[PDB]
Amino acid sequence: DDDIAALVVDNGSGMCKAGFAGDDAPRAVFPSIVGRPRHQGVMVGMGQKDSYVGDEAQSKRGILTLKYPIEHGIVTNWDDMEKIWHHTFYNELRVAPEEHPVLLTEAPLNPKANREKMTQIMFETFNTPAMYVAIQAVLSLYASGRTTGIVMDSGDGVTHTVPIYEGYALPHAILRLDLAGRDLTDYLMKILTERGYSFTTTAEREIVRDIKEKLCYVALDFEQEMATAASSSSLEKSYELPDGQVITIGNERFRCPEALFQPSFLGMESCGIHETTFNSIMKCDVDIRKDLYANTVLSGGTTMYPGIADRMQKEITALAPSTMKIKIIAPPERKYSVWIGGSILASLSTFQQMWISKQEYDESGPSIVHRKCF
Amino acid sequence: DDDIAALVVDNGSGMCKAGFAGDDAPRAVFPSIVGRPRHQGVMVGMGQKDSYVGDEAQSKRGILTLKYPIEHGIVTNWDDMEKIWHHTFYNELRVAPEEHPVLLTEAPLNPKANREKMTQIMFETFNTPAMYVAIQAVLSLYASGRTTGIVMDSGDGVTHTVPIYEGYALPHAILRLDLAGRDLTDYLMKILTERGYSFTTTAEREIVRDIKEKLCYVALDFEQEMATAASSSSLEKSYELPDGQVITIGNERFRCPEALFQPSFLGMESCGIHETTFNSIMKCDVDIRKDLYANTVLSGGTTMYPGIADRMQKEITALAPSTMKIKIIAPPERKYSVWIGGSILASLSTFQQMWISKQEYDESGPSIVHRKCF
Amino acid sequence: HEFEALMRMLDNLGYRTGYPYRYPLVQEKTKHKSEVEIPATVT
Amino acid sequence: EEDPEYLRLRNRAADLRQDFNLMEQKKRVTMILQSPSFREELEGLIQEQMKKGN
Amino acid sequence: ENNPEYLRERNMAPDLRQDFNMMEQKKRVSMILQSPAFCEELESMIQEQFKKGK
Ligand SMILES: Nc1ncnc2c1ncn2[C@@H]1O[C@H](COP(=O)(O)OP(=O)(O)O)[C@@H](O)[C@H]1O
Ligand SMILES: Nc1ncnc2c1ncn2[C@@H]1O[C@H](COP(=O)(O)OP(=O)(O)O)[C@@H](O)[C@H]1O
Repeated sequence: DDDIAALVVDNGSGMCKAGFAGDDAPRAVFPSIVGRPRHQGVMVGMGQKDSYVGDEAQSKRGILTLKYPIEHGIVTNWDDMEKIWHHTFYNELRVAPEEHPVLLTEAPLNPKANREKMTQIMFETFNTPAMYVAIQAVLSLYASGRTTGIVMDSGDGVTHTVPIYEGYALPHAILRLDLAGRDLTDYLMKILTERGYSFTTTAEREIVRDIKEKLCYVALDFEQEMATAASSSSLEKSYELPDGQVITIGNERFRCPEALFQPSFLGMESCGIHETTFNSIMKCDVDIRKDLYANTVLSGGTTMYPGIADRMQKEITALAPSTMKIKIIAPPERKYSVWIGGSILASLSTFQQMWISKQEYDESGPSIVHRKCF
Repeated sequence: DDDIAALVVDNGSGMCKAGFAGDDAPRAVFPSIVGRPRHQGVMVGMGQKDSYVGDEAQSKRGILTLKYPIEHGIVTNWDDMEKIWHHTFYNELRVAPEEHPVLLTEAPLNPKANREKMTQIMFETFNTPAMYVAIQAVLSLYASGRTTGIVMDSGDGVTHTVPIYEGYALPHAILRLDLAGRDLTDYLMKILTERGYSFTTTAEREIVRDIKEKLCYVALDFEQEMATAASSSSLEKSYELPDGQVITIGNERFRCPEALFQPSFLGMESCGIHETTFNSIMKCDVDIRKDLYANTVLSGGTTMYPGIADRMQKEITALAPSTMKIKIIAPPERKYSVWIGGSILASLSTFQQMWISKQEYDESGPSIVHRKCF
Repeated sequence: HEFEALMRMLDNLGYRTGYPYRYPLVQEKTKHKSEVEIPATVT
Repeated sequence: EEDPEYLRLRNRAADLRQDFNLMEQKKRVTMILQSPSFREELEGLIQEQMKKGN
Repeated sequence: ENNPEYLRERNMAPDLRQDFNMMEQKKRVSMILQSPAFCEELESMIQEQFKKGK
């Protein structure tokens, strides 16, 4: 408070998290949604607004069309993005952006112009003194405590695995897959139609996402678990809807996350995450693979399915040579780990040299971010 | 001889060519792909085969998973090669294999078991009377009208440079390098993802390959050309996708082939093609250096990029000694030349002693090809 | 000791020497435990 | 009540509180920061990205 | 207009057709065989290379 502390903002497709530099915990975590009313409103003299933003939007789900501003990790509606950032700065943190620097995170492989846009609407409108952009998955490795290893980050919008050697990333070995939690929610909604239950609107998609977060797990063996569900009815759970109805999902608990390992269910050509990180390792040099097998770190919201670590280790050990040792690293707070890495990066004294000055931006236009940020 | 002409079959890594000896043009050139269906077929009476081979497979790209039987110049699916040979003999040419001799081409350096397997397949199942195996790079020089010179070959499998001295292939100075057209297509995807265009399935790889074939050129000077492309938009051109969308390739046109000269873009630690040719000439004796610098022939599919000739001449001049006779001889038909050389070699009367009879194979097993053909 | 070291280095050239070692050589990288590093936590 | 702290406790769900307590107990940022060797090793590493970038 | 000679022609990709036209005009194989000296020279090359073989 005596000195200006930077703002660490982690912004993915699913939720937005914001906090102060050097803090243990982010101050605000809220879904990245902008809702607009659809029904006729006749109640004059009481509270109506033309648009709802943040957790207030998810509170009044029954009278809105929920609309995600970030699609597959790419910003597609910039006005809603500015509204999200305004609600982040003023409603939640309640600090003006002009006093403090801000730090943003972004996907590894992306359209170029997005970064330019993230520059232009951050200096021109919010009048920040300085900012910086960092790759999301590097911060997971920084927060885990390791300078060398391969990290998979599978958020709600995009999945990507990057190998980092001696704290300094390799661009040619970066693998990006467009398969994340939202596609899993859509697949779960599609396969829940076969039992009779129907979910079609946006609030129903939020309810289905809640069902997925509550009752899903990854089977160690798909065939054995499927035969087990074919034998008895011990794999049945009952979830109570906000209407008051009770549904019994049963067999679908381990079929929804299995699309992560077998993307042929969705019809996509690309194969599962385990062989994806195997190919990412194989694209690197032979000498560094020994450190890469022993330092595999999982991160992101989708990687919080129960039993994901054992299945991942078994598959990647089946793919790996027999003489090599496999170690998976699953932090218990992996869902926030990227933000934690940001808090590490905003506290280093050398990082004061990294900041893009406002004068430098005014001199060089919005293209300063490619040469300044790596 | 007079009654029957030997079949000239060139098995390139990307394309397959076939024709009759003594003829100017091959009768059938088709892609070397095999596709399997990926979706359930519900139309009962329209007729669906188990797998599609060649041009029929490439017509229906949207419903198939295309697989290449030849990978990096090494066969990885032998029954798939049986399928491609069956399609070549019976469908494209409509001639029986048991009534004509066949001619096969091969990479200069291949494993012994590969030659043994080709001979065993060609005699055991097709029951061809006579066959012969030739080095791919040697026949290009015969098509050139030359007997002494250095041959640079680059296909979809691998790029290699050999010296030839009155028809003798020096085994020590043959150099190999893994910069093929497929890697350039993959790098074209990797640089196209910057603009915002995403291609991920094996069907779109043919679209990216067509973009590479139609809209690319080699910069004479890279550093000046990047500044030229940044200054103005006169280098940008538009391509029209099969679904009707229009893309603007722009800067990347001279960035796709530049991986040939600087392999550090792809992450490979090897040297460029010019250094490979220079080192290949450096490994030979002094006496033949003068007629290797004064005689260079380019061949292969990759070597038809516009402006590759002048760039190659300049880069090999920069490494050659002073006042040295340097000339590059690139025929316009440089990636049909292997079939032309094969037909030329099969046309001669003193070539008829090269044929391996069925009795010779039956006596000496599949290992006779190495003793008969050195 | 000197002849043993010479046989060791000659063996590292790729030379096959029939000399057996009275004191054999052990090569271990070892590892320093760091409290900042998160445990592997696999079962 | 009208106090924003009471509404802050009123609004947010149980799992957010669970995560906040879980990653407040371990204090990962403090463990990375006040430990000298790792902190000043990243100090140096960021120094060479400055050296290496331009 | 039902014979297969029509059929492959419209199943030709255009560039392959044009390459056929160009190398049809070019006639490399005929020139190499018609030239006496280079023909009998390469005959000698392959003959005594075979003689060196066995
Ligand atoms: N405990 C959990 N169990 C299963 N899935 C979860 C869990 N928590 C989050 N998810 C999934 O992960 C998504 C959130 O991912 P997140 O890491 O917040 O994305 P980002 O942080 O990149 O925006 C949610 O949409 C949800 O589908
Ligand atoms: N007209 C062209 N322009 C640019 N590139 C081409 C052209 N024709 C072929 N190629 C490239 O050459 C490759 C085919 O090489 P090919 O000659 O089939 O190799 P091989 O020597 O193994 O037969 C294709 O991948 C394509 O990218």
